[PDB]
Amino acid sequence: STGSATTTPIDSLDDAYITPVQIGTPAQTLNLDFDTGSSDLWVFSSETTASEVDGQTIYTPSKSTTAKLLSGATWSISYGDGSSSSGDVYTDTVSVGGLTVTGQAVESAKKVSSSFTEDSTIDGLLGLAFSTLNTVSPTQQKTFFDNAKASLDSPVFTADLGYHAPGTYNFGFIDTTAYTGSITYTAVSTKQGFWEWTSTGYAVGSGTFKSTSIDGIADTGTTLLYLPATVVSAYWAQVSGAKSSSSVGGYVFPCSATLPSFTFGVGSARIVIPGDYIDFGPISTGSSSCFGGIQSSAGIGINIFGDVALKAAFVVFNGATTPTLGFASK
Repeated sequence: STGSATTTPIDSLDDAYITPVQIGTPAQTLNLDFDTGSSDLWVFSSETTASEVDGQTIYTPSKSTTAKLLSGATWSISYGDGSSSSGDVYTDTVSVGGLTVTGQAVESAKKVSSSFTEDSTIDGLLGLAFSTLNTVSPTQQKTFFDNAKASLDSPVFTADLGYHAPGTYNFGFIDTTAYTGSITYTAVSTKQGFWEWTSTGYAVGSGTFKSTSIDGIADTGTTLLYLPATVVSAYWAQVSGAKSSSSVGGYVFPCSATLPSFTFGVGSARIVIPGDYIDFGPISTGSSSCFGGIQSSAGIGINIFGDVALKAAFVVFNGATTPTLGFASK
């Protein structure tokens, strides 16, 4: 089997991407944030604290003839940005882009933090990291990909995020029309539960390539590119007036600037992030100070190849017995 779904930015900055997902019978369609940096599929629901729902579409298990309470199971998660959610668990039928999993753990939110409530466009998350990170207790549950893997034509999914535009998540096949040149594959460590790999280095604009190992995760659920402070300093030094602001919470730059591109290495291959991708606009409405899309990972504990990086490429998440990652230009 295969599946193919379109993923759409939630706003003009590509702050996140939502993908429609069919849950239950009859289908309830929710727009979920496909997150290769976590491993829970959780949704706003009929069980969510009423004061914590503000415009999201909710999953109502009682209206699904295929929903079954997973007795005794609970979940609770906190993300790197400080947001959180928790609740109980059902199993139900979940389809993505024509690909169907029966008995998928659907985690129903009883509580969500303000950042989720405040984002009306995201109805939940669909985790695509390794199932070892799934928070369901006392019986850990598998991701959608993990459940579908054996039935897929090929045990892979791919991420093709758009810049200021829709893109695609495919399951079970590699669309050879969706990228240019060849896909370069690189090793993955699953030891932290992430799609963790090592970039071979970087360049700033038309500058020379610096060969250096940068360990990080391919994370569709993070907006920006988080890299070591040395790398990030070298980038923003090429932007007149750019500075790191503790009050804002990272590098800002004059909105009048033209940003240089940023290249990262995948083995011997190179992915170029155009400068435009690194502009996340005024820090506040009407400001001439703009927020940078490349930020320091110091204090995060890990480097994150977030959407800023990933949207510049066609990315293969290969879930073979020995997982790997593939990157192509597009």
